[PDB]
Amino acid sequence: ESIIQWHGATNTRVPFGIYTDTANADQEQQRIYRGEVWNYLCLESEIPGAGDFRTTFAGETPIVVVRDADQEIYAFENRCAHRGALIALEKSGRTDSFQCVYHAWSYNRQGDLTGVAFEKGVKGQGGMPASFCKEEHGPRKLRVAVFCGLVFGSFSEDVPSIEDYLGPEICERIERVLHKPVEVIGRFTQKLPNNWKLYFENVKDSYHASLLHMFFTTFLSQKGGVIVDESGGHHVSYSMIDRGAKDRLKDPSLLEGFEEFEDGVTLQILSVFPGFVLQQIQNSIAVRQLLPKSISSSELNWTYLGYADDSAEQRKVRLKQANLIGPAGFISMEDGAVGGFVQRGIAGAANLDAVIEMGGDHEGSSEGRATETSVRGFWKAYRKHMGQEMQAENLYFQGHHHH
Amino acid sequence: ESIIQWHGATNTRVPFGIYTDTANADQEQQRIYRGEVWNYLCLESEIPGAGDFRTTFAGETPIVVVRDADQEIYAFENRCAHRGALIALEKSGRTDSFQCVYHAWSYNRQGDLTGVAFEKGVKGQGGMPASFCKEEHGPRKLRVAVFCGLVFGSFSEDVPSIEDYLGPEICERIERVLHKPVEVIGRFTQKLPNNWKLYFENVKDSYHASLLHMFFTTFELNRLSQKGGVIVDESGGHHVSYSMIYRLKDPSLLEGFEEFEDGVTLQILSVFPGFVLQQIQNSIAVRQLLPKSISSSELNWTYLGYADDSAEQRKVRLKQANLIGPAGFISMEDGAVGGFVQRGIAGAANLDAVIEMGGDHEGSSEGRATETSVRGFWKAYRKHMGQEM
Amino acid sequence: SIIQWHGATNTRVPFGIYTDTANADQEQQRIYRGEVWNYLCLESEIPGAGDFRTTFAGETPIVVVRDADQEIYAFENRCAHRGALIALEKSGRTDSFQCVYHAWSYNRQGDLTGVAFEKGVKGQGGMPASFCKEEHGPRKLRVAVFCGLVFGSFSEDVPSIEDYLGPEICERIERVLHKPVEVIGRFTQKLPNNWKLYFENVKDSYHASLLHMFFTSQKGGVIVDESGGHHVSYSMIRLKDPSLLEGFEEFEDGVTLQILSVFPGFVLQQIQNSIAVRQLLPKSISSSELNWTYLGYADDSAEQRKVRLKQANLIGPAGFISMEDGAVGGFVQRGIAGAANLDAVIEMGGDHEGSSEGRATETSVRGFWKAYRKHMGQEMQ
Amino acid sequence: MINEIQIAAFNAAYAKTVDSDAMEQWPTFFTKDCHYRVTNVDNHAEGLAAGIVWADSQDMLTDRISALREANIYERHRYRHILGLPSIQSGDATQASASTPFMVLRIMHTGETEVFASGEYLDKFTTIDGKLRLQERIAVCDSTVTDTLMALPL
Amino acid sequence: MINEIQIAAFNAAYAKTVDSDAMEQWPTFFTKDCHYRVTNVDNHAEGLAAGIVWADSQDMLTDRISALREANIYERHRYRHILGLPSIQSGDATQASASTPFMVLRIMHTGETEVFASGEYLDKFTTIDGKLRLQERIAVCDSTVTDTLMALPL
Amino acid sequence: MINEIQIAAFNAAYAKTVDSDAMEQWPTFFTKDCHYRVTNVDNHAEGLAAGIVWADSQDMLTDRISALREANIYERHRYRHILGLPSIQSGDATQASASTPFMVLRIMHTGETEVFASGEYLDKFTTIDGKLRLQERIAVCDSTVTDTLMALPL
Amino acid sequence: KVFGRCELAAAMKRHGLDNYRGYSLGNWVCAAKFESNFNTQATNRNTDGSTDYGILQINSRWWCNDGRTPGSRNLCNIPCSALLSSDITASVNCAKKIVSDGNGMNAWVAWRNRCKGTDVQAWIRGCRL
Ligand SMILES: O=C(O)c1ccc(C(=O)O)c(O)c1
Ligand SMILES: O=C(O)c1ccc(C(=O)O)c(O)c1
Ligand SMILES: O=C(O)c1ccc(C(=O)O)c(O)c1
Ligand code: FES
Ligand code: FES
Ligand code: FES
Ligand SMILES: [Fe+3]
Ligand SMILES: [Fe+3]
Repeated sequence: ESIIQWHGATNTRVPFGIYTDTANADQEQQRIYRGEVWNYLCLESEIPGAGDFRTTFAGETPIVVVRDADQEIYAFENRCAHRGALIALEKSGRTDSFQCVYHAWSYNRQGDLTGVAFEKGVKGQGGMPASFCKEEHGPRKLRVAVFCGLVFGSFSEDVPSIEDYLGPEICERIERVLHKPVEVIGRFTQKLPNNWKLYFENVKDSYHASLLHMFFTTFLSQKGGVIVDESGGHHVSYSMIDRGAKDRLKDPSLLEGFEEFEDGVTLQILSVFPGFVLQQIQNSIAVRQLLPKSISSSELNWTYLGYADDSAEQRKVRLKQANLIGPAGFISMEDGAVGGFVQRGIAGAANLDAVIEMGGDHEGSSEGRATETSVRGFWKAYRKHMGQEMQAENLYFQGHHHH
Repeated sequence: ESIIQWHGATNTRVPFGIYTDTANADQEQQRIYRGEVWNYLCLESEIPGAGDFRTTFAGETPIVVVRDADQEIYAFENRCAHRGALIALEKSGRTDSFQCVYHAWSYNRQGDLTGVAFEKGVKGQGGMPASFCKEEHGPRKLRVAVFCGLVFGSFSEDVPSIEDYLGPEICERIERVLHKPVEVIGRFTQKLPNNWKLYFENVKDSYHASLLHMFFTTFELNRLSQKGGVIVDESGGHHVSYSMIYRLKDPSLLEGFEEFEDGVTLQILSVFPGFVLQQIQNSIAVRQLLPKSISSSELNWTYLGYADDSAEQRKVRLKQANLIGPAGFISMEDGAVGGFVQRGIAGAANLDAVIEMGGDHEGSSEGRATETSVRGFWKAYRKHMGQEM
Repeated sequence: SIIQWHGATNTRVPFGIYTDTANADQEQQRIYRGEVWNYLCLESEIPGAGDFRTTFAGETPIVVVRDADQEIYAFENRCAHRGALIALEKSGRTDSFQCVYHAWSYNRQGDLTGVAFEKGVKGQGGMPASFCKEEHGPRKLRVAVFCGLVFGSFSEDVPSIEDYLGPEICERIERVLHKPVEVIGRFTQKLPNNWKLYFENVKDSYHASLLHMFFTSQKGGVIVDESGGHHVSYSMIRLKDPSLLEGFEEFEDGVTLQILSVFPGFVLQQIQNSIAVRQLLPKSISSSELNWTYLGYADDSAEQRKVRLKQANLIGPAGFISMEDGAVGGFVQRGIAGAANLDAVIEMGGDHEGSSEGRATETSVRGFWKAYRKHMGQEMQ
Repeated sequence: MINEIQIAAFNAAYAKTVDSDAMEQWPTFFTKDCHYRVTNVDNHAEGLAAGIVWADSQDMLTDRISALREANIYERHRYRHILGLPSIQSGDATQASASTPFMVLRIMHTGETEVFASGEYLDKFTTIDGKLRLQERIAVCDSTVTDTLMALPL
Repeated sequence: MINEIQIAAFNAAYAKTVDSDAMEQWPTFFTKDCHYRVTNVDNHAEGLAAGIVWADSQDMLTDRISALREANIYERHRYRHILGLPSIQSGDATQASASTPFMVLRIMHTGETEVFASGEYLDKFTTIDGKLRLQERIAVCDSTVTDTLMALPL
Repeated sequence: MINEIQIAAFNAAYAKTVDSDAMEQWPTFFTKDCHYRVTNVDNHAEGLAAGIVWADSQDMLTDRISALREANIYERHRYRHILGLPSIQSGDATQASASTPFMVLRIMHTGETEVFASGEYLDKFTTIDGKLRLQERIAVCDSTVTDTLMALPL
Repeated sequence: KVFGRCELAAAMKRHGLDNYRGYSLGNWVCAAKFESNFNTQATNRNTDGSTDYGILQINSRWWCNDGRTPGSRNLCNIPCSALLSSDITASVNCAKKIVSDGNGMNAWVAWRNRCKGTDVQAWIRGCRL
């Protein structure tokens, strides 16, 4: 009957129902997006001044993220505490306070209700009862962390610190890319015809990536690996030359690049559960934000980056190498479509299981990239948040012996 | 754990799940639209002659409404009693009888089955069994009530008369505007990206009128400080909100003429579950609110003049119509705010709207800094829906 | 329940059968992936070794392909790795099928023959020792062919195509498809109705003269197989350009119209010299797809083929007859919007589900519901 | 020389006729012995000859509009044609072979607007009594899918 | 003489003004005593006079743009007009009536693109002091339905 | 003078090349040292330089078509360009800066038609050997959203 | 524009008027001479609310739409402004419809009084045709 039944404790089998079950999608909103995770909101440099705000989403839940006069960043649910209207209607702007258009309730930059129109009535008629207290009404506030300029938010006050959530290896791998001031050089959205999870598995899919990389070498010796944090939720996939090892295109400038990191890493893709990506592909730098939209649709928001210190020539290298990424990327183009190929391929198979066995039943770091360890890691972190580990009856049916 | 669980007997809290739960939406079709209510169909003057009909909806259910030779108006479900096809395919027309295109079953203007193609077979073979009786098959007929030219329909044998359903104050407030022959001067549909109930609450929301709409406050048309009131009938289902009295290169937009005995320059009237009669200065209109999907509704505008208007009075109504409808200096905002709520609550299906202005009262009030007419709606809703306490 | 049947008879059909989504999911399990034959394509569309088409059996995508033995194979278009579509093209010719996502390779039977990096890369990663290719693969279909028609089933227990069709349907198909056919055009109609409303429509001999006022002495009948699922409706003996309806003799009998249906979504039509096949697929609770394959005979002269191209004006999305068939389903879907708890009345020709002389009957419609209720486990005693 | 302006002007009058439901005038845009077909890119690439509509005389066009008026049942709707600039492949003062991009919106009487068809007209023009006329118009649709039915010609 | 080339040029500048958010220039396309109306085919066929926008002076057009900028609450969106060729219906030495097909896409700031309206402009043109101007523009919409609201004029 | 008619004719040949999948001829519409970019109104308003496609030579355009043919994986689809009349902002007998409205439909091999993009081409034209050529074409999309992926250039 | 006699003859010949509905080239040239004096912009306001337009003085009640004529039939389906152009195409196409109507060239009053039954071929001699 259930199409979301896990086969056992292992993540080598994933029930295809997980990509279509709408009750389960609603649990993802309660237990993942509004649970003990960090949701990527924006870069601090996108809201540099007092009053600067952007609107975004944490899962299905609309968010305001805003700089205050103390130079700190705050975030709160974009939901008026009256009758539930969106408070901020613009994608971005600058404001002293947020005012709901419907009945003119006012909110400060923390999300506190500061004003209720005609709260005290008119003459001595109507208005709120004496029992009504503004400080008891407000949208949910988010806990905010800024790590290397990345603004994350959580609905949960008990989420681990961003440092503990990421772990030291992911922290260093982010700092390696975001080591100096960055500048947004372009924004693009892709609407993906698949459940969010298929795109996030794709980011973590070193198997597909190393197949596709190997194909392009048809047109210097490299090694790769996969790093998975302890929770399973976060990965890095990298490829590197050994600096100081001995040994088609009409415009080769597409792939001409420059050394700018103190290591041999030519490619580093990093994911943070449940929907953040940081990429370095040669001199191509970007952030991605993955949002669920409907059971079979998701949104991928690209933020292309340069460094504030780029020369004209270095910036032009990034503008050319951007042809490798995004919606029309020489590399990423198919990343927009493979998820949809799965969504459709499983149309008559809601009761069957994906097979994820490359590199064994491991959810740890590995040398090489012919592995699905970082895909199994995602399902490890997913099942923990979702309460979908082996529990109670099914565990008992397995462990009721005496060998 | 239920997202449609009411938190108490009063209507100061409304569960946001009520705007998204699809099982509950299907109960609204059974218990409200096909229950003890009157559904607005059209004006009698839109079907003035024998045979004149329009098609419309009562909630999700398609309806035919038609004038017969006796000058009475009938209404029936637009559903063939054979295999369920729409019988009338046109928005409007004139006909002697209705014929289903699929297998040519015929209906009279009451919706009675008058003819079945090949009922007695062809050359002695096939046809209906002897047991088949036309008189036992037909679409559901509606009870029809006409009040000041307003044609309402009910599925319910038990619903009170239209006069008793509306109550005497709503009756007088409709008569006040529809006191003389009216003429349709335009039809426009607004597709609203929200559950029907968010628009119907909005019409009843005296609190928002001066706050959402700069025009009502900037040009001192509909301020809370002006004389006025909110009326709620005994059921809670029906209301009246009424009122008495940035620059413009052409002030003729708001130039008007006196035509009501009282001084009342704004009267908005709602009749459960989806009828609105508006008077905003000299701008007269009827609105019909229909549910379409859980997060979509349709607002059908019927713009009115009086048959006796002079050229100059009619031109004043054509100019003031810029205030209303899909591009209205007022109404454009009313089409969007519903969607702002639908989207604002997307992560909040388990939380509650706060409706506390003017207390937990569901009665009439002087002043308009109240939500009494919004609470009235939920009182009438919970009673039809069996969601009391 | 809005899918509650009123009786053992099919003179009443619950309107909820056209809107209930749980019931639609059971139709995929018990009809499309059950004891039926699903029409896939014509032999003449995949004549040579490696020729394939992609299509559907209900919601389930399918690959159908000719191999070097001249046999036809079919399998579910679902990679046994992470579930991607294997073949992305409507048609083509190939040695083997390859999933583009991680390059798993399949033979023309649907067997997994290759797994990219199965043994790892430079001795790292790859599948465990326990991984065996022969244990992984899309579901294979049984294929049957009949007079150039290619059918597929998921079920080991479905009867032979001859026993499924029965002898009368077999003869009536062979009468049209007695020699090689050639596709002369393809057109799809997206129908705004539940699939079942279109399939009932094809079986509705009652509507033919009434919904289509185009022609408006000769006699007709309705044949229903033993299961009820298959029918034939047949008929036998102003315009500035009468050439529209000028025709030529090519059938031994005098039969000028033959419409034939095979449960759950196959139609073979002969209207004068206008020959076609249709494939009906469910898409969503209130949407379906009708795929037309217009046919000539490979031996047609220029003059006979021109007759078929003119008479095609009768059929398809703009047909002087079939235009209305695309819309009436939708009229039902909308007419019942407030009536999920009420019943269709299907009483023309009695409560009979058998063959009849004359066409003022709904016997072939009731036959459909008899075969439907049996597959779906909804029969009352 | 027949040019792109003259062909665009003809195409706009053709569109206005079909979009105003003045369907009785549609056949007068064609010669007596014309060809008109509605097909799709797949049929056209494979060389398949059938059309959803297939006519080899102006009288077949007239009969199709007679059937539309007196015989055929369909729900009320209109077309809105949006045409691109024509490309001329060959011709002279009398004849021209040309291709014109098109899009057709369908608007139901109930208000729904959809992209119903898009593609190119592959046309042969002649001149009769000093006026452009279609000897041949093949409406090659980009999609193999027609939503519900096609009552009005493209 | 007013001709199809002049009207095509005017219609492209009108579209560019409305689509660019230079809405302040929109009133300059009209005479002082102009008429502008947005209506639909049903109202137009029945002879009903009301518009969702109705203006009998250039100053009413200016007021509508002032409201759009400073006063009205609506979600941010933009238009994309795709226009057909103008067809001149009537004219003499100095005046012309014409019909121009239009389609308007609405693009929300959040990225959704819809066909928002389609129909024809029913226009009366004059030339005053060298400028082509609308004495009248009636946007007759194919659909009776406006999705959500209409803030920007067609 | 480069005029609106010459640019409309060039734009129709550009569209026909892209919509017929004769993509090998697409680079010939450009100068050797051209600029081509696909971007959106938000990037353009903020002065952000990056494109979904970004090219500063004809050779980069050729390489993109090579990759489309030999390297890229995408589900089969086609474009239908519907263009409006151009507006010239400035220019002479050999140079012009101009803006052309566009809409692109995407038709999947499976039959779905969607509005895939809309906006304006912001173009700099030059004349090489008497013939119009793009020195620069910036496709400024109305929407920040691309559905699935973009394989073919706009 | 003011046409030359022979310039107009050649233009009318090239638009297929020589013997159109039995009427030799000279009848068409002679008709333009006395209707308009070879002036493409000629306009004559009649007392019945109609106006005659262009080189063949075509009337706005029956044939073209000028937007100011009550009871306009517009049987040539053209704006009368199309008959005031330098180019005679629209006027010739409309003339071919008028002359086909059953009354031949008698619709042109100046033709009937000044041209009918005269040596109309005199209007085309001295011309390259
Ligand atoms: O090498 C990898 O493992 C890898 C994975 C994902 C991407 C991606 O862009 O999503 C990439 O570029 C490379
Ligand atoms: O003052 C009010 O209560 C009020 C409510 C609704 C409307 C409306 O137009 O829907 C209005 O104009 C005024
Ligand atoms: O006579 C009949 O029973 C009949 C039924 C269906 C069709 C159809 O084309 O779907 C037809 O042509 C004839
Ligand atoms: S909903 Fe925000 S103030 Fe009322
Ligand atoms: S469904 Fe109406 S006559 Fe059959
Ligand atoms: S999903 Fe097919 S090879 Fe991976
Ligand atoms: Fe309001
Ligand atoms: Fe039929």
